[PDB]
Amino acid sequence: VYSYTEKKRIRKDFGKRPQVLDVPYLLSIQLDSFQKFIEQDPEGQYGLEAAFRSVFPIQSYSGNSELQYVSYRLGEPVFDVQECQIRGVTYSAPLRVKLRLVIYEREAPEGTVKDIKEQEVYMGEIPLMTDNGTFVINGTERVIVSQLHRSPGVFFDSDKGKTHSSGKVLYNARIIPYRGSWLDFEFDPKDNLFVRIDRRRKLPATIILRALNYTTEQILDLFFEKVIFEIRDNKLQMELVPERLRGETASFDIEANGKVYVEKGRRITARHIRQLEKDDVKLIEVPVEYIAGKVVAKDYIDESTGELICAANMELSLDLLAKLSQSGHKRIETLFTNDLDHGPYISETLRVDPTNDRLSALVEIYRMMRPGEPPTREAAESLFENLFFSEDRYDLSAVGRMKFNRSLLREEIEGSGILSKDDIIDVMKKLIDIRNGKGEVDDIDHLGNRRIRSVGEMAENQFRVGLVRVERAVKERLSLGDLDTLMPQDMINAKPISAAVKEFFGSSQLSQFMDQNNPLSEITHKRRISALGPGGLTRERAGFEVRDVHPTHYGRVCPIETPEGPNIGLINSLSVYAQTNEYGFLETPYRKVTDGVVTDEIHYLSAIEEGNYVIAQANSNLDEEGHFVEDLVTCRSKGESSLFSRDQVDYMDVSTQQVVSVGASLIPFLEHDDANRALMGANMQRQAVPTLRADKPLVGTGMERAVAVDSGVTAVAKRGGVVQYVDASRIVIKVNEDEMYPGEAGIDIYNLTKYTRSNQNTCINQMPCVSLGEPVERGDVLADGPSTDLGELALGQNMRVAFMPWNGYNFEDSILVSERVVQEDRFTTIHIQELACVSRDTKLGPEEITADIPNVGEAALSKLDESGIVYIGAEVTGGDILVGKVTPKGSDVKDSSLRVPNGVSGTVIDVQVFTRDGVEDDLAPGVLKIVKVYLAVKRRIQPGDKMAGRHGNKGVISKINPIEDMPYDENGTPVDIVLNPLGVPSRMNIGQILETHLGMAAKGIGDKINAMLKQQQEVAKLREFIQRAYDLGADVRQKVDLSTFSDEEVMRLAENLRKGMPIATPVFDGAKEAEIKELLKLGDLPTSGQIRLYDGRTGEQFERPVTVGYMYMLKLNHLVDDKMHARSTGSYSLVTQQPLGGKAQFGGQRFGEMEVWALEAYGAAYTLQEMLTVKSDDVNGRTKMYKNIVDGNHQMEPGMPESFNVLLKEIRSLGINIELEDE
Amino acid sequence: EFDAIKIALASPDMIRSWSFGEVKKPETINYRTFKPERDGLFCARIFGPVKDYECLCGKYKRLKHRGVICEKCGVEVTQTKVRRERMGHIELASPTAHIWFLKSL
DNA sequence: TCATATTATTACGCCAGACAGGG
DNA sequence: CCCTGTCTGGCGTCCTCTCACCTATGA
RNA sequence: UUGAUUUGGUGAGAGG
Ligand SMILES: [Zn+2]
Repeated sequence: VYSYTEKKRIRKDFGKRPQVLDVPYLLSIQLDSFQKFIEQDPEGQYGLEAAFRSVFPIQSYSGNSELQYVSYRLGEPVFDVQECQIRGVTYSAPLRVKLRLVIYEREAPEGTVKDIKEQEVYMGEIPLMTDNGTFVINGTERVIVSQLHRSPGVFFDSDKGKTHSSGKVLYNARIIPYRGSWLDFEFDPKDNLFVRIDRRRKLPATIILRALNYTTEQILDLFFEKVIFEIRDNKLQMELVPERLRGETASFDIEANGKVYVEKGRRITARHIRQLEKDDVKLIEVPVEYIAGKVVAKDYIDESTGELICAANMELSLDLLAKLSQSGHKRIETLFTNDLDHGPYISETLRVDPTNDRLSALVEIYRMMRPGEPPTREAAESLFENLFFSEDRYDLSAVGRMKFNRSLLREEIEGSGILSKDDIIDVMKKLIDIRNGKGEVDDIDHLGNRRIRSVGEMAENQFRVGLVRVERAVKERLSLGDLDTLMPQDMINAKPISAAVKEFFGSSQLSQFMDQNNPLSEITHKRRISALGPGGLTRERAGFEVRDVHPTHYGRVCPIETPEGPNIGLINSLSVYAQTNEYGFLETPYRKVTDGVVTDEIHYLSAIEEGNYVIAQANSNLDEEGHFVEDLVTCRSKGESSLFSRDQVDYMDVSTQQVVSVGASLIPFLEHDDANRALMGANMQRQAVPTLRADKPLVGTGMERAVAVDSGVTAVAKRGGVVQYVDASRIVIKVNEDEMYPGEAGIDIYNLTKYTRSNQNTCINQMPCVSLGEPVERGDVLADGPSTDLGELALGQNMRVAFMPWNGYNFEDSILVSERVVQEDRFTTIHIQELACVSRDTKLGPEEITADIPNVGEAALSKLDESGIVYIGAEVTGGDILVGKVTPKGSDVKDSSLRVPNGVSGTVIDVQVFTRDGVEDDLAPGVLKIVKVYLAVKRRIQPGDKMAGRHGNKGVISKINPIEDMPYDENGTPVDIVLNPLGVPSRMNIGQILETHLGMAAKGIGDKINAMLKQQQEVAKLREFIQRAYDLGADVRQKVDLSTFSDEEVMRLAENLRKGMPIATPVFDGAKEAEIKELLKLGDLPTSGQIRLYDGRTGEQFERPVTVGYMYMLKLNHLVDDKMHARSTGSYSLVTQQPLGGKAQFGGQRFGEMEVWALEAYGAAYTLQEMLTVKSDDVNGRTKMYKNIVDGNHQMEPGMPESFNVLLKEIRSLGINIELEDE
Repeated sequence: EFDAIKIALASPDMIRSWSFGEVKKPETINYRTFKPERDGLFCARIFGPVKDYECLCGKYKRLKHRGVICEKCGVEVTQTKVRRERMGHIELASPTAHIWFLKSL
């Protein structure tokens, strides 16, 4: 069964693997994030309720009044989205917050408040999201791009090689909170443990232990195990568990029980450990040279004399043993400092420590954190107890506590947001364990260690900034509060919240202007994962590994769609099936595989879960039950693609599109292209302009439907039914009764957005693709947007392309185009320019909007009214007048009248005017005369434009040939576009050839149907040929149910197929070559894909037959009459005497540094002298040169450049006396 | 025209010889009209007239007496590019050592 | 409108060059 | 007193095109 | 004597 615009033109779908999970809604990141931000969600998480339950109830410092919270709300926007874009306002909503002030008496923690008051106060306006995932910030339509940042929670990083210049590794450990102070632990090459807070000075780390009220003995209890020396009959014997001797040299005689176990000289093996455990050896008598290097654990005091024997962490000598033996402390606890495993790092750090108690530890930490200003008991204790341990200024979130408990192998995952003693001690213990050998480091590119921020999280953080500023203001007003003469808007202020949230949505590194020239480009700018932004890395610094693809990107981030240039791999784009985890990580679908039978249930995993399991490959042959047809299958275990058994796997990939994104899964024959050319192909495919006549890719992938629907450029029907079709203004849909509400009788009236400006000056336009009185279903499309054709996605157009060299006109990457491409207007795109004119009151009275234009004669009053402003629609070009806008006293009158820029033509499509109340409306103040004029240039195609296919084959269209000179085959049809075969062996993008052959076969079927329907046959022969065309070959998913198309839906389908039968070649499970040959045999075309072609010039055959087919070629928006520029003489800058830069400023070319070196490389001394003195800077030289040229005397009078005298005055404006010496 | 470029230190007599007037007031411009400040950073007497051969305030609107300076204007009378070569000097109350000769490493 | 004058983040990678510490 | 970690400064590609956004205070 | 403001500076994106 199919829907009714699905039976219009059903695309022949190759593809063998049955898909189990349909594609999710492609804008779900933006929409789910912002629906989390604004939603009335009780239990508090997450949203605006989390912000209000953190900041409220505010109580002042015993001021006996406590403003509390009830509920919030967002009213209607005063401006709907269209008139909001037209006017220039934000698309926002007012945030109505109920606030309940209760005010206490004296001595009421428990007492009832003396008075209440409550009102629905107004704080800020928050910008709502449009239904397509965009904002409208100040007239322009912007997009917040989801960030990719390091997760909160501990990270054990190594930095193995570069420091110390000696090959000795370090090991640092960063506890990254979501909000607050950063705590890092780090070794130094003396093997001492150092703490630093917020990248400040370096403190030896155990001082933080001494700041947590730990004595030295408790610290040595934590990080060391005790070895017991018992004072006995002679020589102070030792308790010896045999584990401690692992891998060391026997220094003494190891004997017990009257038996010599191990003699001196040999190392202790594990067999000797087994001998000591079998022989039950604990107590052995040691020599006095064994204790002469060990370190005491706890303190001991001489009992009778009443003084100290030794402090804790003191090494022992023989006379120290003579001190402690004669006193009466029989047990001696020593620190086992194994050189192999259990290193003495804490103990040597305690030897570095200049402190002894808790108070001096806090004084040293306070002198680290805030220097100069004195360290007193209260101040240092408040500092250190609010560094990590208060809920205000330090908060590992739920993500942070999950990562923090997971990296320490804790059992639980939910806990308190602050740290504790035990958490810092566990981070130090795991760091020491990593130094000892057990456990390993973490990598930072691993996407289980890399969280995503999105729109709701970022706006919530900015809103929390605004709320803590307004609670400091409420605490300000309340202690100065007199009652009862205030109601809660003398306390609260709507200004800081609105200021902060408009600061983020207007001027941030991620709230950025939407790439809007294409439905693909909208839908792939909204699905973007940037590594940049606040708190993340920068473009010009890092690095090599964060720019590189890591094995956790499989199914989360597209491997091949990343922009080339200065930021590669920082601006990653999200995969097709990848959702976002509850904590913000990237979870991708897999199919749960209990045993041999691969089950059709799906189950989502992130990269810290994908490592443990064994996950299969998407295309592994399984037949009729889910059993893998082989006994061994390629899977990947822990980021390592390896071959495993038939019955070991726990998950399988869902579908074979899932590695790549929605930009680079629209490329058919992706698997035959190179990776580089797929990258260039996807990045150029974002850049296509919408043509005037949208044209249905013959070789698509079937993902065109989901992109063209899910990006909101087409008018998808909300409720199904029939149609009334007034449509000149709006589609009117009568609703079927089952989908129709009992009250609100109701018929749906869709607004078509006609010719208007996009963000890239292209033309967004919707056209109805349903007739009058025609059934439509829910979810069906009604109006085709820009670059769409019956709900599919038509960026460029499909043209007949020959691969051959043609007389040099397609030399490096150029492209030679017939005249049939430019006669049919089949790339003639439509651009729209907005031009503003204002008549602000700068000085000497206000400016004026009158046709009575001066000096200039009846060449002003022309495309305007009888007395002012461009009339409505003519063919205006360059140098015309649109809005007469000139003042008197500015003879002394002048011409600021906004005219048409140089080089452009067009038709005035629209004139908007919300001018200074007097022009003879709704807008803001200040600005007076506000006249916006919308031109619409129609640019065709010309030598110099840029076209490209989908595979990375760039081209600048070189010659626009006549129809006659084209290479025609023996049937008579010219070929449209000639490309060059030499690009194909080097640039290994062989997929454009299979697209060429399969598009040739598609139009072969289209020509066959066009013959069977033009030379008109009764519909039995058409339905037989359509059935043969839709069966065609191997086991596929489509077949068709064609005998249920009522003898008319066969004919309407065959009316929509006579331009070529559309073929879906999916991404990695595409059409094989034998099916291309078999489809080329169904059409009457030659099997090789190659036709003999004659030459239009000479009429004689090209030897060695050439390839002709249909490639889907796109017109990119790098048009040549936006790049052509020239300057002889005009205006310059102010500070310098050199010319201005750019095209919108009529400026000249920067003759840079390497061009000066290139002229020095020749003998061009005079060319360089005029290149930097006369042509550029020296004012007397250039006026004398212009007069010398127009007299007919090519001679320069050089002089000295002005910018060098600017250099002299800037150097001389220091204390520097730079001069110019003798004649 | 000229051989080598010589660089040396700037004596206070040399800086007073470069100068054309002490810049006292920090007031940049009027900002509500179009006129500058007399006598602030952007002065008239210390540097020159904004307009070419015009007293900014009011006298000499032809080409006869280029130079006269009335008391109502406290303005020189030369070219529009004359201010680009003229520099002012600030009489620093308290001596301040140069940062280029104190932190050059 | 017309003078008043500066605070609560961290996440590069060498590579010279100068400096207090110690055998 | 001659090695020495350690700290501080000083580099880090040219050319071009499009867009938006710009200090608070205040009797 | 016959006319006028971006360069300034930031941020984001793009081309070769
Ligand atoms: Zn004068």
